[PDB]
Amino acid sequence: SNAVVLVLMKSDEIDAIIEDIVLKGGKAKNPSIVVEDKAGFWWIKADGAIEIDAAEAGELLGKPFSVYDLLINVSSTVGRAYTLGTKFTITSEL
Repeated sequence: SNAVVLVLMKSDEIDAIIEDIVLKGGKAKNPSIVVEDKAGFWWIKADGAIEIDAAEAGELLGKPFSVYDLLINVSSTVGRAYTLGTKFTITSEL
């Protein structure tokens, strides 16, 4: 039902940034966003439109990382993920 989640493979640093970056950000237009962290798994869940990228994975291995990383981390693609050459995004309604 609309509900959509964003899932990454980071964690740790997120609960910190999700908090100072999303806690409030997901508190304005966002009704209430959850923040999951699994030692190398940044799983966040929102009820609108969440953003996500893969460039970082490139600075890490610097190869298909853009996607090989989005594919392994976007596993929670639920509402698919519109890509943007360098960054993609997962949402629900059009």
